[PDB]
This record gives sequence, C-alpha cells and structure tokens, in this order.
Amino acid sequence: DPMVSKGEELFTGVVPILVELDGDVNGHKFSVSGEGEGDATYGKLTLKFICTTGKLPVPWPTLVTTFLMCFARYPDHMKQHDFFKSAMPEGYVQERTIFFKDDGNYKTRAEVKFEGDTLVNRIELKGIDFKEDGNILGHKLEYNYNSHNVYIMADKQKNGIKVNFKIRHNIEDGSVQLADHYQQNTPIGDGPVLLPDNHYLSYQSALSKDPNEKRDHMVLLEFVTAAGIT
Repeated sequence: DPMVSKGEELFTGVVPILVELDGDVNGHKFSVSGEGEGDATYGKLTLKFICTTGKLPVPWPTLVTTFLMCFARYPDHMKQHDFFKSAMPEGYVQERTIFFKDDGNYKTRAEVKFEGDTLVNRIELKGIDFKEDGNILGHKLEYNYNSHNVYIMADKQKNGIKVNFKIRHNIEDGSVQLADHYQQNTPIGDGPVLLPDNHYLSYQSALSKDPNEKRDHMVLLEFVTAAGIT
C-alpha cells in the first residue's frame, strides 16, 4: 500500500527529533529545547529536554504529554488507523487544553512535521489560573510517570482526530494531581490522510536525569503501542 509505505516509509528507521517550546504560566515565561530520536518500528522515543531560560517554573512531569504520536508502533493489522504518520511529511497541528483538577489549565498548540530529515515538534504553551501553592507552582509532584492508555477517535468533520485522556501525577502524600487532556489533531497539508476507527495508544514513560548536566533538564524514554482493535 503506497500510502502505508510512504507516510510509513519516513518512520521505518531511527529519525532525529527536535522539540522547541515557548511557555508562559501565570506570566512566568520560559523556553525549552529538546533533542533525541524515535524508532517507530519499536514504538520508542528517547529525548533530552533543557530549560534554556534558567529554572523551569513548573514540574517537568506536567510537560511530558506536550513534548510525538507519529512514533507509535501500529501493529501490521492496524496500519490503516495510523493518522499521525499518514499526515507526514507536511505534518499536523496538535492542540490541547489540559485541565489540572482544582487548579489552572495549559493550552497548547504544536506543529509536528519534517524539516529535512529531522522530525520537529514546535510548541506554544499558555497556562492560566494556577494556584501559587498548588501542586504545579508549588513543585509538589514526584519526578516520575505512570503508564496510561490514550483513546483515539476520528473527528471526520475536521479531517483529523480527537483524543481524550486523564493523566494522574503522583504526589508525596499518596494523592494524585489529575490532568484532564482534551486534544485535537488536524493535518497541515491538503492531501489524503487516514481517519481511524476508535482505538488506543498505550504509553509507558520513564523520566531520568543526565548526571553530567547542570542545566535544568529532563530525560524522557517513552514506548508507545497502538491496540484496541482485535
């Protein structure tokens, strides 16, 4: 299937990734750059993010979902449901509002597309209404991350997909900070894309530090696999 080979032909091997975020939370401005690589054959991402403005004013875990669904591994029987790769190389827009339970919200807009051989994720983030002593600006969240399934549905009228899901961020008294995500993705080019049947992506994420790195940073290892269609 030359659509599977093509959009899929761009992710059959290791792909370099670049991530660039500009953020403003309750007026605190910050920027983050990231570099790494993705191996969609194995559903694998490995990335290192650096805050280039000094100290990150929010917890690094709260940015994990914002900082690449095109690197999911779709099983051969599910390849007709891979919207993310079908939009490449011209790419897609990924937008979210993330509602932090009892606290503020992030609104994000990203464009994910190829620049030459490098897959780029360029993001703008605005957060509003955070509590000075809540879990986000309080830096109350553990530096860790739970596995989550993400439910993908078509948004036919928008020629894209919508995605809903809840992240639970653990806190060091046993409670969690819920972050309710509402997502929409839409193609940047005008060409054909795959609008899937409902399915999910299974995510596992591990966060770590580069022991040699003095800048504020996060190392993120993610494995993502599609399922939910027998």
